[PDB]
Amino acid sequence: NSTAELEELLMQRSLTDPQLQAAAAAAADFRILPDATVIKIGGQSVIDRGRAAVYPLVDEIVAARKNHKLLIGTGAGTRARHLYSIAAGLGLPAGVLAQLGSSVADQNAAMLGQLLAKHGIPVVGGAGLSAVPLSLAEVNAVVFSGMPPYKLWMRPAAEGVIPPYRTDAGCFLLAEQFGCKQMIFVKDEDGLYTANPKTSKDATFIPRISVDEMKAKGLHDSILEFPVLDLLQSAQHVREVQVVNGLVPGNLTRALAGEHVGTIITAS
Amino acid sequence: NSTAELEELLMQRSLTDPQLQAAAAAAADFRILPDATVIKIGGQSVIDRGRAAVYPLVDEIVAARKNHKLLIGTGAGTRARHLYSIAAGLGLPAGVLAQLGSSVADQNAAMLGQLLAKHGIPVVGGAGLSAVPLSLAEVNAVVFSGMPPYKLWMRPAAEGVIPPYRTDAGCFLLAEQFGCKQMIFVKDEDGLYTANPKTSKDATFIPRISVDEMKAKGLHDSILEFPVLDLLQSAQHVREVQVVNGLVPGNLTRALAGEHVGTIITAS
Amino acid sequence: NSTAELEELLMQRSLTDPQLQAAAAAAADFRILPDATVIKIGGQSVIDRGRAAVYPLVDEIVAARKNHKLLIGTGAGTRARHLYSIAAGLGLPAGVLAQLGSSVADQNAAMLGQLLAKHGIPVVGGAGLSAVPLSLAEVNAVVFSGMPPYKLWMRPAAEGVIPPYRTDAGCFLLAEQFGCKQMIFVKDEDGLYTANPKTSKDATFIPRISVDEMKAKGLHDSILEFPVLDLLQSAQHVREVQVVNGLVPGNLTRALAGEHVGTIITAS
Amino acid sequence: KRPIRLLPWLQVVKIGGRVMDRGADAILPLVEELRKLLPEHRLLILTGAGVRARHVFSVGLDLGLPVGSLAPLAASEAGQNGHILAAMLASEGVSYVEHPTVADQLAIHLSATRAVVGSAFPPYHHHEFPGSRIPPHRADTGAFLLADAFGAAGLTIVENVDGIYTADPNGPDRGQARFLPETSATDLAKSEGPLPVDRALLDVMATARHIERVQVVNGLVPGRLTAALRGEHVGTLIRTGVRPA
Amino acid sequence: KRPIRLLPWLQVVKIGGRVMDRGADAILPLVEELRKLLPEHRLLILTGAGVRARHVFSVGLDLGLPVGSLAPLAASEAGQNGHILAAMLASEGVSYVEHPTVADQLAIHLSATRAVVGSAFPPYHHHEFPGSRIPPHRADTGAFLLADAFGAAGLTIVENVDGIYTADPNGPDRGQARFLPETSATDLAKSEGPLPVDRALLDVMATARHIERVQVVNGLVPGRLTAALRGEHVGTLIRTGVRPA
Amino acid sequence: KRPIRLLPWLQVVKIGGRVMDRGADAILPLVEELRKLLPEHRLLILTGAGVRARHVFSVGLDLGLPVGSLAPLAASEAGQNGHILAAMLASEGVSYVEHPTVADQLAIHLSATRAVVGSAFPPYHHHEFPGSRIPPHRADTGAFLLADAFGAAGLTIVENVDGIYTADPNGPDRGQARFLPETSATDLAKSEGPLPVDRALLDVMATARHIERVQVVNGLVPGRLTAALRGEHVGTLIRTGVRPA
Ligand SMILES: Nc1ncnc2c1ncn2[C@@H]1O[C@H](COP(=O)(O)OP(=O)(O)OP(=O)(O)O)[C@@H](O)[C@H]1O
Ligand SMILES: Nc1ncnc2c1ncn2[C@@H]1O[C@H](COP(=O)(O)OP(=O)(O)OP(=O)(O)O)[C@@H](O)[C@H]1O
Ligand SMILES: Nc1ncnc2c1ncn2[C@@H]1O[C@H](COP(=O)(O)OP(=O)(O)OP(=O)(O)O)[C@@H](O)[C@H]1O
Ligand SMILES: Nc1ncnc2c1ncn2[C@@H]1O[C@H](COP(=O)(O)OP(=O)(O)OP(=O)(O)O)[C@@H](O)[C@H]1O
Ligand SMILES: Nc1ncnc2c1ncn2[C@@H]1O[C@H](COP(=O)(O)OP(=O)(O)OP(=O)(O)O)[C@@H](O)[C@H]1O
Ligand SMILES: Nc1ncnc2c1ncn2[C@@H]1O[C@H](COP(=O)(O)OP(=O)(O)OP(=O)(O)O)[C@@H](O)[C@H]1O
Ligand code: MOO
Ligand code: MOO
Ligand code: MOO
Ligand SMILES: [Mn+2]
Ligand SMILES: [Mn+2]
Ligand SMILES: [Mn+2]
Repeated sequence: NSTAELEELLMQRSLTDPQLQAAAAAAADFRILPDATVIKIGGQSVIDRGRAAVYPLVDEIVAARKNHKLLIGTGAGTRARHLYSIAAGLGLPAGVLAQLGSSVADQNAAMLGQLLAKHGIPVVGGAGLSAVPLSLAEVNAVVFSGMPPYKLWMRPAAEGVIPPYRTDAGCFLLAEQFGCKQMIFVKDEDGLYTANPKTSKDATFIPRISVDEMKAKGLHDSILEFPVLDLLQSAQHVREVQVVNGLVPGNLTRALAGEHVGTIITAS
Repeated sequence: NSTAELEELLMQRSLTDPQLQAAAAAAADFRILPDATVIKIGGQSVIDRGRAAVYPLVDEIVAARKNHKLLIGTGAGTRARHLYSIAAGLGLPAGVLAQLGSSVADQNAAMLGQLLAKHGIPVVGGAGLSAVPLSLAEVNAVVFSGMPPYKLWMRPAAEGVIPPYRTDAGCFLLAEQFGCKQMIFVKDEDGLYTANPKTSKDATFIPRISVDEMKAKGLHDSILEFPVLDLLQSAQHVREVQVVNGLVPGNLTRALAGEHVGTIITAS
Repeated sequence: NSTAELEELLMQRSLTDPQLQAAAAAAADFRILPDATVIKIGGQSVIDRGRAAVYPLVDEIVAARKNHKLLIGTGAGTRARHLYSIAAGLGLPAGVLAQLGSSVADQNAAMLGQLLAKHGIPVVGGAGLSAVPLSLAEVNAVVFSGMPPYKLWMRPAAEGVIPPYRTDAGCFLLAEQFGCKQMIFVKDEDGLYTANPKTSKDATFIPRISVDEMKAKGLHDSILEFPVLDLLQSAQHVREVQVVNGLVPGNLTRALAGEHVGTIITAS
Repeated sequence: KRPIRLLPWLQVVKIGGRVMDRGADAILPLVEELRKLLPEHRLLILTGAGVRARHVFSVGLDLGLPVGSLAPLAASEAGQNGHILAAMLASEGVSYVEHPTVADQLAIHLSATRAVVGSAFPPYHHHEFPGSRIPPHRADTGAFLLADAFGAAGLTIVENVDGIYTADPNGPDRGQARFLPETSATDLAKSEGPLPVDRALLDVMATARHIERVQVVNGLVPGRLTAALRGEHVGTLIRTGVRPA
Repeated sequence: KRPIRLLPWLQVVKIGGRVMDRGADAILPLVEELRKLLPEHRLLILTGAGVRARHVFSVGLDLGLPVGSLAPLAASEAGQNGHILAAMLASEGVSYVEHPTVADQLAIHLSATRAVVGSAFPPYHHHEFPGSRIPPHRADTGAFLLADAFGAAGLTIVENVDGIYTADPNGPDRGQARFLPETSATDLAKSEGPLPVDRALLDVMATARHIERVQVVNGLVPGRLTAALRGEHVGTLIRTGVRPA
Repeated sequence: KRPIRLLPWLQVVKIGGRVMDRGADAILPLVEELRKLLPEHRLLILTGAGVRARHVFSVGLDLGLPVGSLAPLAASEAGQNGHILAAMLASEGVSYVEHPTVADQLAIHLSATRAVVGSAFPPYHHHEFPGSRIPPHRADTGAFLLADAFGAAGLTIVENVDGIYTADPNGPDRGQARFLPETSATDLAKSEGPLPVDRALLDVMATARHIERVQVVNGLVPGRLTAALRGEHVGTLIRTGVRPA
């Protein structure tokens, strides 16, 4: 291979041409924000719970940004589910629901960001880079809304009109495309179990699992949006994620320090 | 009271329900930017006067931001009065005049901001948070246009079409809603007098007065927009304001240092 | 002269009145960003060449911003020429081509900015001040797209529909209107020659020349957009520019250190 | 004299957020009724917020957020209701339009199409007034400010109840709730107790320049909106205290 | 050959900022005349800046600000004049449209409605040319650049005087001011002394591709704008030096 | 049941970026054909990217940039093609409209005018999917997602070839390339080798809810687009696997 040979294919072939696809795969790999960690703060699992859940996490974010560059995305939660229910009952398609869900994630970003504003941490747009480089260099953290910007172009699921790519996917894709070193989902359970811990008595905790093993156990749609698991298997930069309980004081701090709290889900 | 009882009312009652209103009043009180001071630089009283008035205040802003976090709002002034006169003579309503006045306050923000740009201080949008948290953390000051964003939804006054909520109100409301520690109006008189000092020979200076006492003396519409006085009586966070003469060198600096120059107007 | 006499003319005369024009010329002269240097990174000459050209310049930008405040504008290059060719062949006017060229300069700004993001340097809008004051104060550099914002209001050239004011002009005008101390064009030749070095065997290098001398030698449209030469003769703040070869390692660094690499073109 | 009417031929219709909250069962008949009204009137349809704003108030108040933070959080829910309602009318040429567009470009949009949808909340944002911890200038208030500023031919408020009662007809004192066919804003402002309309609506009615009457009608009864837009008395009439020139 | 005409059926009308400065006495008759012209022409109405830009120039120059700072400060006043004028025509379906909309979406807006209003200043912003401390590319210049880029059927400049004179007819040499019924841009560019149109207008006329004539007419005389849009000679004709294909 | 159709009367036409790349020789006849179609159909015309995106891919990949960086860089070129094409139709009332406008305000824009132009790329931006270093959701994919989300009457893909062949008809195996008058998306997805349409188009066809067939026709042959919009078979029909209610 060579740059000339890749450029030749790029000019002469369809982008669908497997030979072109293979030459592009040999391109160098630049990480835009390699020292940053993406964190998702759950909507239903954290922010919807109010002060008791959010205030300790604000304290951890403030302590953590002294030693860690953080991109903090927000989930949507119960107001998005209400909107999805209204719109789905009207027959509206996934692309319309996607925009509704994004405004709820935006609301949660604004609430979290206002609690962090006196520490210098801004709310920034989620579609891309925006004020991220400057803020990460100065105050070491930004807050963004976790919904992907697909709007009416959202890919529908195989069944139903609920957008399949929501705030887990949004936060994951930004970690992946910025080449961040780490992706932490902050939810309301210690991690993955063999069954839903809220509706199962005897679920067993799983410290570490691959995507393939998850699928072989029926856990494809459990604590993470199942589409995120497939995105993870295709990822170039973020080949594992960590799921932790944001309701446990210090859990985020300890996860950022490299402690294996929660569940590590690996692409392979 | 309790969170459950407030949430019950919030779901079941109209927001107009006095019982709901009373439970919401018991909610905790978060100050978003408690260490910041909001300063209004008058349009007619300062910026319209050009270099002799503006340049000393630029120097004070630059010196002050070493020890003080500043949100610096601009007034509108004589160009807004011209626009109000044209539009009022055409029969246009207060909501239309409001948008015209905002562009003049925007012009003044841009002029002030360009004099401060080499010191790192940006002009930011006034409707809310924008680049404020990051800038306040780094360069300790921002410039914004002081007009409220009500546009066509501006509440009209009881009489006439002049918008009653202009740049005094805009700056005050931001101080109030961000929970800032201090609100300083920078005008062209030493403070409040018992009469208009420009058109009265024997006006007496008033160092300190409450809103109620002002109303009992006919001073409801004097050095401050009278609507601001009523906003002040309803405020949660900013329960007094200070009016100082920006044409006196060092007056802003001394006011920020806690010196009682000018007039302190108290909500009660 | 006096401020009163200027204000009188400003109110009473047409702005075309030579007496008004002469009084305005006596106004004080404020430099908004006097300590900053504007650098143009060529589109065709640098960024279109990919990694071998861009990566060393990224390294120089990163090293240089420790001692120098930098506004880094991007050129457009071969994709703009393709767009100009399509649109010109359709009979479209210069104002339409101007907008097409700006999107290519925007693409180049985004690519350069993503390589600089981990160093804290943002991409900012080019029409004016935007996030420039804050970024220059903190991370000492910003990236912007070099195309002027004239869009459909672009002045056409005397002949043809190619916009005459492109990214050399855009970067120059920002240096001029911000009153920056220095303007460096980063291209792919050591400087100005007596003929086009790519198509002439015996071209002689010119270390220093005035605009008038350039015109007397037929070099009006050579390494710089000829309109830029006329803008330079009318400039208030930037009365010379330096053209350097960005493909020579360290050339930008040495130019910023005051070394006379390349060609210095003087207004007079 | 009073300011001119900018859009004298305009009819403004405010749809309650709690009407939208009922889903298809309420929205489909309302959309069918709106479709039939498109050839009869030039409509600005403005949606309120409903229950989702109560949830974000619950979270925001638990976090301690001030009233200027809660106001845009609530307004977002009225905007979402507007996008939903507009999507249902898209095949009739109806779209949601943003606040700046409503403020400066409504005339051209109503020249292009028969109706547009927008948010009934006004853009007070963090410049909401202090005093109550609940944002005072809500959907009824924003819709009226707009209708009166435009000098529109009317404002009709579409509710999930027949109109205003002397008590909350779904509340603890439901049994003594008497329907009010007609009232004045000044009388309502003197009453204590809940209303189906913002208290701030009565305040902006006192300074109004054009709109003399606002009718609150039950959008859950097909045909009442249509009748109300022809001036027929099918709900509660609120006299603003504007009088004709 | 020359570039195609994008909007060959368009009439562009530039309203002087100083005409707007006269208030209702000048604006009401002009609005009535514009209303009558809406069914006759497809109009892009562009407003200049007037006296408020002189004030901001006075402040800005006293602060030392460069010409790239003063240009958007002046343009803001033309935009305010445009919002005022559009508000007066709102009941006819006319709205103000922003510069990006004029640049990229004018065709659809003039399909929705008969006329739109925009700012006559071009968006040169901080990329205004150096040389003079007064922004050179002002309202006449922006209006002409747009009209010629669109290949519009004409550009008519609506002034507070009958046209161009040999001296300022409101100035110190008023007594020797002779009216010029017709002139060429090249002749005007050779003259020294004030004009009622930007000097840069003459420069962009020299590189123009479509507009052959621009008439300056007195908007304070009802009917002159109407006559000028039909090509009747009621003010000063400026020949641009474009010649037909 | 399946979601409602938002704009059932809409025809979506995707113009290949490589068709635009041919310049006036291809664009002028296509513009003339589009002009004739304006009174027959309500058109959303969406442009792809073409060769300029290949250049920015070459530069971006040489710089090491990830696929989420390359996606908006390519989308920019489809937007430029859309501005060019819209400029050619401006005199018919056609303008380019931005993605947010397409997403939320298409109904009102198609009420104002007969057709609008937009970018066929979807706004995936830095949220493009990983896996390939080439952005997968390109112009065909975005156009189909939009057409199916709207429930449009059809999507027609306008190519620089007659349709889909069994091999690249301009490639090294051109000699064995057989034309496919009709195919299913599932069959195409099983084939390896190049196609004239995005592979991701076949994926979004599998989850489609409304569009049953998409025809790929040669825009270099005048009249094929017109015939295709009437359902005549003049290129390759792709069955999506949607079946009627
Ligand atoms: N096998 C499992 N292990 C752990 N949790 C599970 C499992 N299966 C289901 N869950 C449930 O999934 C939930 C996490 O998804 P949830 O949507 O609540 O998170 P979220 O990030 O807050 O979503 P959003 O942010 O969109 O509101 C947990 O609260 C848990 O009850
Ligand atoms: N009793 C009083 N005491 C002091 N000043 C008074 C009194 N009554 C009236 N004034 C006048 O009010 C003026 C302050 O209002 P003014 O509008 O000038 O301030 P501003 O903030 O510059 O307004 P803007 O910023 O909107 O231009 C003072 O210049 C003063 O002449
Ligand atoms: N007399 C001359 N001396 C030096 N270079 C010349 C001369 N005449 C022509 N040139 C050519 O001009 C080129 C510089 O212009 P070019 O457009 O390549 O720069 P650019 O800034 O990359 O443009 P853009 O940024 O718009 O792509 C040089 O590569 C050189 O070949
Ligand atoms: N005096 C009253 N008369 C009638 N209804 C009342 C009264 N007081 C309270 N209500 C209650 O107000 C309810 C309507 O609620 P509300 O006004 O909050 O909804 P909405 O107007 O749909 O919402 P939004 O203001 O977000 O548009 C009625 O169903 C009724 O229960
Ligand atoms: N040679 C001239 N012929 C006619 N008028 C002149 C001449 N020289 C100066 N003027 C003056 O120009 C005035 C018009 O002023 P000007 O052109 O600044 O206003 P405008 O066009 O309304 O403003 P804007 O450029 O902001 O739209 C006339 O009233 C006249 O006094
Ligand atoms: N199986 C195939 N059948 C037909 N054409 C093919 C096939 N495989 C490759 N091609 C090539 O694809 C070319 C069309 O290229 P492509 O699809 O990239 O352009 P486009 O659709 O105009 O661009 P864009 O996707 O940016 O809109 C055809 O000219 C042909 O050479
Ligand atoms: O929001 Mo729009 O301005 O339909 O033309
Ligand atoms: O500004 Mo608009 O784009 O009336 O549809
Ligand atoms: O983009 Mo527009 O919204 O033509 O009215
Ligand atoms: Mn109500
Ligand atoms: Mn003039
Ligand atoms: Mn193709």
